[PDB]
Amino acid sequence: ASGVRIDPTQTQNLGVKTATVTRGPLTFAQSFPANVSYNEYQYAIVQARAAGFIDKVYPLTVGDKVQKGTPLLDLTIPDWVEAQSEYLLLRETGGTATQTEGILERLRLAGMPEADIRRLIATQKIQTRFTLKAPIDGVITAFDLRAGMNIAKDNVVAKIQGMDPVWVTAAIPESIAWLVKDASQFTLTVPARPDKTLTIRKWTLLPGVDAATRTLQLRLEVDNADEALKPGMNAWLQLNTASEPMLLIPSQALIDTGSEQRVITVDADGRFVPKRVAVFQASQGVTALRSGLAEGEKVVSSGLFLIDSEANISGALERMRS
Amino acid sequence: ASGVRIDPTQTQNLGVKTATVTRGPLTFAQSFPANVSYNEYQYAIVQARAAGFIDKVYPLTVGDKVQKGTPLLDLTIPDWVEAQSEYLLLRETGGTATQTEGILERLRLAGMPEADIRRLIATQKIQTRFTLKAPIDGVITAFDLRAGMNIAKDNVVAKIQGMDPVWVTAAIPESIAWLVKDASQFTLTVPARPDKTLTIRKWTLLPGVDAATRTLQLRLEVDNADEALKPGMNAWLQLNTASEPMLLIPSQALIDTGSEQRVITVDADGRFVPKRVAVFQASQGVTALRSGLAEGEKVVSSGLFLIDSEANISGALERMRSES
Amino acid sequence: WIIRRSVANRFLVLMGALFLSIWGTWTIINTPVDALPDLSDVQVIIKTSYPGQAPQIVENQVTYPLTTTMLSVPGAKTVRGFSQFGDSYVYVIFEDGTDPYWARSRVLEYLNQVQGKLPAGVSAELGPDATGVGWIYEYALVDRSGKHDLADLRSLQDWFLKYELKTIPDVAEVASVGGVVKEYQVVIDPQRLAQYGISLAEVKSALDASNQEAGGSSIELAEAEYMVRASGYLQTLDDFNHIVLKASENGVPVYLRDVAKVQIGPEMRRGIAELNGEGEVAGGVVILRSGKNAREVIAAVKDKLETLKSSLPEGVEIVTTYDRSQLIDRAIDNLSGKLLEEFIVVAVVCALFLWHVRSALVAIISLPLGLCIAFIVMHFQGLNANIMSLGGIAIAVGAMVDAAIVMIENAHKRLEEWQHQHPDATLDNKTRWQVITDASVEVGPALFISLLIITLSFIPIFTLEGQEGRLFGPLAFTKTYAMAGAALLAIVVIPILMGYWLNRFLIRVYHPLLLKVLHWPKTTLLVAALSVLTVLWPLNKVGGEFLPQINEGDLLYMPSTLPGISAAEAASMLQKTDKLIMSVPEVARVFGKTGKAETATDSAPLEMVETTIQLKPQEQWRPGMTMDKIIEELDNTVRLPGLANLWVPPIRNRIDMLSTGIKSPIGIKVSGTVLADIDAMAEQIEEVARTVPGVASALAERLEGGRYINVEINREKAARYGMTVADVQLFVTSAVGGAMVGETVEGIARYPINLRYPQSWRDSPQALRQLPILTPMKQQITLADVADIKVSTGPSMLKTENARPTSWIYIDARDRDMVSVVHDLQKAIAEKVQLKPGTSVAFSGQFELLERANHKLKLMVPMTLMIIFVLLYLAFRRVGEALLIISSVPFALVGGIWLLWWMGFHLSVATGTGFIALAGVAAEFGVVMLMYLRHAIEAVPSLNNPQTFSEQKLDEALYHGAVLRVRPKAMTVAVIIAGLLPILWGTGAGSEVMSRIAAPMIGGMITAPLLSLFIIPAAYKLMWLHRH
Ligand SMILES: [Cu+2]
Repeated sequence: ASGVRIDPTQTQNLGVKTATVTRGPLTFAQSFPANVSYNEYQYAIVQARAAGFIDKVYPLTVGDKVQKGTPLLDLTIPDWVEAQSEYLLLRETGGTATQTEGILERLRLAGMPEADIRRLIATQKIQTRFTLKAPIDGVITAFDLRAGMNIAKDNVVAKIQGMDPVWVTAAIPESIAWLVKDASQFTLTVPARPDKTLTIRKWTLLPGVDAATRTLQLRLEVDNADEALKPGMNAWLQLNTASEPMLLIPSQALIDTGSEQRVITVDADGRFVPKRVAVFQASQGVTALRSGLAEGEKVVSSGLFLIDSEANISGALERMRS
Repeated sequence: ASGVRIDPTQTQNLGVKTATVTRGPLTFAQSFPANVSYNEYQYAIVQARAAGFIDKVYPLTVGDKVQKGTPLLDLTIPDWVEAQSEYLLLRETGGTATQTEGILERLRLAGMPEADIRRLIATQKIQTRFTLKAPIDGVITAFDLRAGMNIAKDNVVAKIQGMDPVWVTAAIPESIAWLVKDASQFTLTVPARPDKTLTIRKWTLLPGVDAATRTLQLRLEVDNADEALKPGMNAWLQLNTASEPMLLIPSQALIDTGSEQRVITVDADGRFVPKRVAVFQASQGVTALRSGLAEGEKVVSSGLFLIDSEANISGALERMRSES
Repeated sequence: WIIRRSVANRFLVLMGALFLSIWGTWTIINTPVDALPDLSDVQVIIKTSYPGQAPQIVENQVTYPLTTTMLSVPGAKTVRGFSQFGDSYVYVIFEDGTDPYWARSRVLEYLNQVQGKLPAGVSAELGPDATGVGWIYEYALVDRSGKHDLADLRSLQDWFLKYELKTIPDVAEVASVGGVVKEYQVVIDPQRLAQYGISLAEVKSALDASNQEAGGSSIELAEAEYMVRASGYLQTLDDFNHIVLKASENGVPVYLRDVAKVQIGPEMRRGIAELNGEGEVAGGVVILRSGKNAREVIAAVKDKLETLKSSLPEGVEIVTTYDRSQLIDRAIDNLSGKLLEEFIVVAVVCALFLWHVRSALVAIISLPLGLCIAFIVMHFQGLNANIMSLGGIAIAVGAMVDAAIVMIENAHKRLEEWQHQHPDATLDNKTRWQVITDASVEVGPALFISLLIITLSFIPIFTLEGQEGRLFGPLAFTKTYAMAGAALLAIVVIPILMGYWLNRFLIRVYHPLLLKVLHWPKTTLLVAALSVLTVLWPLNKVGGEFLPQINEGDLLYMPSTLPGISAAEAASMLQKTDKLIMSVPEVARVFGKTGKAETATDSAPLEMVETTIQLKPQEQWRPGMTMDKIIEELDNTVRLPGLANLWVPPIRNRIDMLSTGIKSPIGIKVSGTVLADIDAMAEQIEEVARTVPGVASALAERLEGGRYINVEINREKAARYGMTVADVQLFVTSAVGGAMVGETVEGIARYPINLRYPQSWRDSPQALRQLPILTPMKQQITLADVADIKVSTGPSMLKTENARPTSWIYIDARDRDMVSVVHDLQKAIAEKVQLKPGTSVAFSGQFELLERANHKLKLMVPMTLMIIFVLLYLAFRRVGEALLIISSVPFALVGGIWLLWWMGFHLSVATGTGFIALAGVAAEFGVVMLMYLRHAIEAVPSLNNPQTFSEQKLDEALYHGAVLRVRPKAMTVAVIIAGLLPILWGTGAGSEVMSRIAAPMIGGMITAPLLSLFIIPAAYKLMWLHRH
């Protein structure tokens, strides 16, 4: 029947590894996977203005590099013939100077190219054979018409997309959307060219992220005169930066359950006192806190005070206060 | 005399802690994964009013964001000329206002956009070249018309989807179905933005379940004016749900041996006495009993085990069972 | 006989004892030393880890088929069994004398033919060379500066200290205890697994291919060999984070960091260590090889530490919690001091009876040589210097001089005659030569044979089988060694040494009651037998104990509790208890322990606790505080509800466990083939045991108080989602359980890696029912969709002994004597508790050890009486003669009992020994008493009796024999009682057992002579009349 008493609360006086809450920046240094692709502001799908049949198709195919003016194929279009006569008649009989502009404008609405109309007025002869040329410099990513065939207005004779201001798009993890939004500069580096590495200062963060790989999409243009960076190449987008100053604590200091993150703080006496905190996000073994601690508080950097197997965190933390 | 006596100086050393029995509903808590996706009521699919060909295609591809008004392309539509030149010549030979209106009507319900018609009357000039612009603020998710092409009715020049009142759909496993009730409380968080506290405008529990996943779909409309919630983002939805008012005790205070469940009642004098209770449910650190106690009663939670042991060894437990 | 060929060897026999002393002074200094004769039984354990699998399935498959393939092993005494959670302990104890290493190599081949009849993932790990008793040194690692933590300390212990120590010879194993093993914890988000469309199985698989190296052979450059090494070791947290789980054609991958957080945390804590109730710490126990020197190793350890005390990280100090070297010192630095008592006391006492300085010197040089011969023999033999080996060289010191003086005495008076017949002023070297030899011859036969008596009448002790034979065995050897040494030397040197070099006022108090004893001699014999019966009564009161409760400086505290307790709670319970123990001002350190230490020697559950209690120097205790009075405040101060606490000695317990397995002195085994029955029988006996007059603790560990949350998988429900029983279980083991999936390779070290959901998902049964599961078909379900989860009660620790289930009841009595409680229990149990069919009940512990010794002692008394019968018959040749001495020894036995009662001692194997040796000394007195009487008949006055009768002549031959003994007797019964007197009073480190074994003799050495001074004489004048 001893009236002798004892402190029931858990105790640790044989030394504790402590750290202090510091306001500072979260430092980042990552390498995003990126790809090189065609400039989609340099697109061109060449279709005929009216059906006909292919007379001749120039030596060309998918994967070939064409420049503006490069002939694609020759076709016979007999849709504008009836009207071209109607015009040439107005010349043999000196029709009105506006009766002519009429037939000549219904002819351009008919689809007949502005240049093919001029070759009408100049030769004063009906036009049946036409040649379609590449509208822009680029790569032939499609070529659906060959010799011996016919042609319709839905058919595509050439899908030509360029690449001088070549495109590169990087996939940034959803996680740092809060950071990359206010980024300064990335450093582009492509494995295919160790000399084509350069700093990127202007880019555009797309409003949508990929689902398969939950990643933000960041697209940027690059000068590619020498045709060095070819579309289909891998590339890397480097990001070295630091966040706005936040409350920082060692990562091993945060005891997080599935729904309860918190840290055990050593007070002025040295007594263990668990506090609830709210974590913003971690980086490089140090997590930042949104709210819960003061700038300078002491906190033990160890989740190593509760047996992994099953130290029911709620219960185990409660054994430290009374 | 049911129960068991224990020297207070031992219980004090054990650091015994006790909790008081209360009554009320049990707040259910559970977290489900959800997807940030486009608002399907902000859905625009621009199609040509009539056939023609593309003259101009503005800097714009699938993936870009367009504000309501952004020019998409320029096309020449000839279908409306015959009816226009017929209107302009009647304007010359001053026809009746009814003879005129009737022509601007055959124009209207034949395709030509009202705006381009208002432009016909204001300039008395035949309209041939047209500019198609984004009908709403949103993101471009489809773009099938590039320069050098012909455009058709069935062609889609631009599918524009909005995301301001952005949607977030959470997936709840079918068996759980019951947990989501009308009064349920929801709270969102998106990993991409730990600094953004979201505001749920309204929510709906769709009428059918996704067979592909066997989950009910729970749709949330969330204020997104700053555009921090990009479609595709992961989003965690945590719900709370009140239950039927039940007797409420801490969970560390309840013992279950698979054939009976009980808690150790602390008497008025201090005599620890075990009592059989019937559990109804439990969640988030607290269990709810269907019966076995009465509000006010104290119940041990710290040092429970040893005290139950002492209460077991002293035959108090075998007494509790044989008395009822 | 041989004394004739002695004097002739006057020369080189002298140097034969000179080189014997200088060589006996060398062997003595360099003799090994321990506290006791190693009393541990030879054992070989088999620890197995059958991960996950519940207790029952662990028993049936991995444990049971082992105890049955071990029981039938050559020389196996008994085989005990332990089936805990994920752990299998097979204990194989062998019979006495069975070569340890033989038994080992036997267990190995048996383990080869059963390595097949066992589960696929199981490997029978062979235990260490040592046992639990091999626990010598214990220490805890503490850092008050805070620079280091439990994780860093354990690592320091496992990968530095453990290695700097194991290389110390005679050390079998350095086990770590407590602390924290850093574990790479990959906590997976059930939700992100759905969001990223990656399954648990996929994770584990990916991880299992991101942590190894590869050899690309060699390549020849510049006629040189270039080795192609491929990296790939998992050595950074990032390396964990960037583990590839899934990659698109785009080249955009999905890393492990996308569905999990990689955090460093504690592993499953096996055991827990707490110091002075103010800190949890890590430490290590040093375990000593089976039969190697316990002290020799501790020293090599200390100096090994002082070498490391500099290379330790600034802040780490090694507090010591158990040092067996200290008990060794306090044991040997006591038996030595007590050999100085009897030495200087017997020499001085024989100096007050012998006036001559050179006469005493002869009986004095009888010890230094009797010493040497005892040592140089033990070295050959193979005996170290322990309390029970010196206790033999201490219990015997009294008769060593009794061999020298009884010879000298006969020469002191045999020289007083030559002076009274011859002149007094003429004597030479040859005339001083003859006198001493004649005297030595007349006492030659009697003594040598009676010392051959004391060492053969005592021989029967060797037959003591097992632990006690291991204890008093050395004492038996040492007593015989020094006796036979002081007997064979007394006929080779003693006579020559003595040749080279108020007795009134007792002879006046003796013969008045001697001549009175010749008043109808018959009657005096009867009243002597009557006194023997009055001296028989004291027996009833004295208690019974297997052995005196030896007191070591420290003591273990194990408090038993119900089976279910949780690790965290047991750790809490532990520290709480420590603070209480540290509250008492006699204890200096408290080293608490729950669970086990990294060694197959320790198979303790976290529910069971053993704390080592160091006590301040015995000279610092409060005023009238005793060891027993200390424990009273301990068992009264340290006590929590639902907890029964037992206090024992450290060493004693590790041996109490190796012989039986019971922690407490008193224990009851209830074996059965149905757990529900034996558990029913263990509780009843638990209730009756706590109403016994002198019990403090009574708790019988249950055999099925374990709690279960079982996930009864539904095959049909699971098939719905295309899941196999296996596929569902993966979540039970790794998602819900902390199942280990691998381990990092960090230099010489190694740390585990594991997958798991955050705790919140596996918080409770409710939680497990809503356990998120991403099916093969990317469907999202909960665990309860394919299974029912039910809580239930079942086996907690399937314990077996001889392949038969059993429960142990731990009883703690310490205010009464053992034999009293054990009997009062046999009465209490066998009357109120009606046995059920297949249930057996039998006591064990130290009582089972008393019934093995008492069956030996009772079949050891007749034979010691038959040998005494033949030694009296060989030296006297007379039947009635031998008979009379055989009937006289009982009087000596009887007198030794009163001293036990007075001293308050108990009946032990220690006391039992004292009486067998006492009887050997009684018959030693009985004969040297008769030779004076029988040779009083060889004289002429008594030669007149056979020719013609004389009532006067017969009384004078007896009166002369009485005087012929009062001088010898006064010396014999002096040096003995006075020499044994010092080592009688309790106080002393280890003296606890050396007095229990001394009192029988001393008490009997008073009434043996005092009585056999009148008995034997008044029976030789009553036996001489018959034939006439
Ligand atoms: Cu034990």
